[PDB]
Amino acid sequence: TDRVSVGNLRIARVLYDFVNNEALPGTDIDPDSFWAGVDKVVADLTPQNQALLNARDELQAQIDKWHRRRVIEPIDMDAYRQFLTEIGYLLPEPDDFTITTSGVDAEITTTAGPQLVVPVLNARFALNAANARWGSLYDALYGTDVIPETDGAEKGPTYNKVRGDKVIAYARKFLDDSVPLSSGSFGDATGFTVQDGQLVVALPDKSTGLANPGQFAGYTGAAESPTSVLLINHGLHIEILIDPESQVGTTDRAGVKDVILESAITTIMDFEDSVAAVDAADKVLGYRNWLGLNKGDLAAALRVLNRDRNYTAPGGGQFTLPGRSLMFVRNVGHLMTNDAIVDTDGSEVFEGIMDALFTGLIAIHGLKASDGPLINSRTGSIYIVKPKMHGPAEVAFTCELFSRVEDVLGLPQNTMKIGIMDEERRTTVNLKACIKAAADRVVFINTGFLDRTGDEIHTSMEAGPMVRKGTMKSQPWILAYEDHNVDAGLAAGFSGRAQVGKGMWTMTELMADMVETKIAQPRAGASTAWVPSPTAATLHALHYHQVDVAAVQQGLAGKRRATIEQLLTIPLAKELAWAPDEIREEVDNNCQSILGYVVRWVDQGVGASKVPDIHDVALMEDRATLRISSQLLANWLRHGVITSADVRASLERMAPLVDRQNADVAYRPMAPNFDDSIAFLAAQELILSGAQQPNGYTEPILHRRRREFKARAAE
Ligand SMILES: O=C(O)/C(O)=C/C(=O)c1ccc2ccccc2c1
Ligand SMILES: [Mg+2]
Ligand SMILES: [Mg+2]
Repeated sequence: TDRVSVGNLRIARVLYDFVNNEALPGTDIDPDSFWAGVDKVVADLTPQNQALLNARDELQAQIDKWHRRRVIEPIDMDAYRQFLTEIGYLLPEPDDFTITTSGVDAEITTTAGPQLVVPVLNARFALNAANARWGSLYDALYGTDVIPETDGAEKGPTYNKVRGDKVIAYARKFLDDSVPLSSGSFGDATGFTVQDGQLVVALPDKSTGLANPGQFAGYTGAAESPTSVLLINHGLHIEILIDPESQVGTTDRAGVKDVILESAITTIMDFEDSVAAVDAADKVLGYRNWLGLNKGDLAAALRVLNRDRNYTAPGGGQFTLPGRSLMFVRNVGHLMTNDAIVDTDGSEVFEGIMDALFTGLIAIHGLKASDGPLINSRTGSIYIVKPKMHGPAEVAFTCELFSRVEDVLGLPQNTMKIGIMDEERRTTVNLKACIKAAADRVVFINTGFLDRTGDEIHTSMEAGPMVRKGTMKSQPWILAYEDHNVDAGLAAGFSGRAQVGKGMWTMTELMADMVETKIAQPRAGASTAWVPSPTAATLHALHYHQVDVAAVQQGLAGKRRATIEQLLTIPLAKELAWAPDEIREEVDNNCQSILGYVVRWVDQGVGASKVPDIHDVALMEDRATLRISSQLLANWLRHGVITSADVRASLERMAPLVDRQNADVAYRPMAPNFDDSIAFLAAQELILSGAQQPNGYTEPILHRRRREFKARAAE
């Protein structure tokens, strides 16, 4: 049946065909040697993979029981800390070291700027994401609420000159702030010229050059009347498009048509928490998109990947700039199996092992010429993000897996670099050892704060009721965790060598708020942080022109700003903390978020969705926010904050609101036949079984229920 026997493996035919016919040709890897490598790697590494997962359960069971046996008041932290040390949860911190990762591209070692995450299963989005290296500041300002729609500046079907003028003014001020003139303002410019390799800006009364002429990077067209002027600030490029004949430029005082920002410097093509992929068919769809990205020929009806950009040097020679975002791929973590391959006993193969083999194989195409130039890493690297690891031994195992894949693929050792997510507590409190375990492969650490919050709730599930979800962002543990991550990175030598990353902005319509708030991340020394869209990448790029991250990192060096005691501060709520109506709001809010995400997950296979919340804020939800919401409610049910009747009532009450919030044409209602809705029952199960899920992970239930929905839709 539908499977191909190779050693101990029974490969789903759709995957077998995909690899042989699409992924392997062009790599010089022998098909029989590849599949023999798969069989061998899977056989050799599956035992340690399973033992690691069992170690998680052993540790969690010990912590569960420890909390249940606590008599004394507030927790004795000294006792808690030595208990975590006794059981091997808290491990010794290694001696200071510097990472040795080599052959890494400048977009990662040096350039500070936005990092975009996109669901790899969506080809149109992945294409737009790869092309997001450059984006229009004007469109990002006009399209969003960064420019208020107040005083006659409202959007309409047709262009609004009042609004367009505010856009232009906003951009002119950005130029003044980023690439200052020697005297005067870009707002008063009437033209641009190059004279003796030097940019000259025409004002009404005089001319002027740059306060720092080094920021002039090039131009297009004739030096005497350029079609564009290219600036650089903090390593990020700014392009002023000069076109007096265009509509916008006809009204502009210097003919400027647009300001283009280097935006998404890197992009993470995601197989994990923003996608729903539960079998071989789903996995192949994403592998195929990843292949089209690396081969350079991905296309949708036609939209294609961009080629590099051509410029004239200030001195008159020619040069070129990367036109695409440098691509990472995020593999799944150590937990799940997938029946795309099963062994002779019918056991599913570990999906993380498969992702390393297949995404690594496909990535070879990005290292070589696309039928023009090489698509991705000019320095020879493959960039893999590995999520949800717990502790240094799990990092060491990921590195061993990459070493074995490199052997199968015939690649140099350490070709496969690792972006480490710091999004589980046992990685947080052992982060230095985790970095050291990958000292010759690591290209970033990143605080995956949403997963980290889920793991915070589950780990201390037995300790008592936790604070409400909105309170987590300001809890002591999470502030220490964010600072602890930057300290570890800089102390391991990340400045100039590897990104220090922070987390995702989820409120896709609140771009004014993002431009106001998200500047805190570069200000905290992060050389990158996550945005959900190309538009958001362009606006987040403003922050890197305001903040000199390299300076910030230099000033943070050698500091030790989080103690182990702060990292271990459990977000327990104080008693009597909430009125009944606050409890009710938190329950309704979490049930609505779960139902809104799960219904598109189970019914349509969408893993990241714009879901409005109880205050009608549009949130771009992924699986990690589902882990938080379900674990919180499970924690509140576990300690008697809420009853089973409250949960069921809230779910039933919020489900028709979700039914209505969708209406779209593919959508099917959950109300009123709740016991007939797989998606409703999945939502219920995520809550009522949440405390029994391993580390609170949602994939076991989501996968099972999505597969169930698939099986019913087929018959
Ligand atoms: O905080 C972590 O745990 C972390 O991993 C978060 C994400 O993965 C994430 C969150 C929101 C998204 C929205 C649109 C596309 C992708 C997304 C990815
Ligand atoms: Mg995560
Ligand atoms: Mg500066």
